[PDB]
Amino acid sequence: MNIFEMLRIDEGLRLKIYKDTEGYYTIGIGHLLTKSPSLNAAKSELDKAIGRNTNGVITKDEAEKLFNQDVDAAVRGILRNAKLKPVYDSLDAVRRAAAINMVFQMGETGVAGFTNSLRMLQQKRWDEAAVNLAKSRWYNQTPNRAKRVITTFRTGTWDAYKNL
Repeated sequence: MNIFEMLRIDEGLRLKIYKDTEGYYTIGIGHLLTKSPSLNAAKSELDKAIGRNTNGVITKDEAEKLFNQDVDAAVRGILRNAKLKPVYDSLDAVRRAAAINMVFQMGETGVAGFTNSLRMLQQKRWDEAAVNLAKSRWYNQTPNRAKRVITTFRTGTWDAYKNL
């Protein structure tokens, strides 16, 4: 298991434009295109992302290319953020993966829940951190996905992803 396999489990893979859990146009492995309700606007973003005039449809290779870019962007975002970087630096590699997930193209709710856990996480108060995140808005919206990520923070193991 690793961050790529982890997010592949949590986001799935779809090669045609679809709507994410918040109703936003998305493609591939959870690549958010736009928050606009316009499918045309979504298609425009897709073409710009891929570098060709698509039919709202991409290849698996293209989906994986975007995915790698998005994983990079998440790590970049963490390292450039004054609040996230020290917590990330303080974590082991398994828990780092959980952080990458929480900031992987999530709503505001994902950022807020993880941001509230930052303190307890840096202190390595794992059960307390887990509870804090469990009571977030993120968890309310996606108990299943959030539970897996929280279990990863709580245990520093891949146990929540091993049956998957």
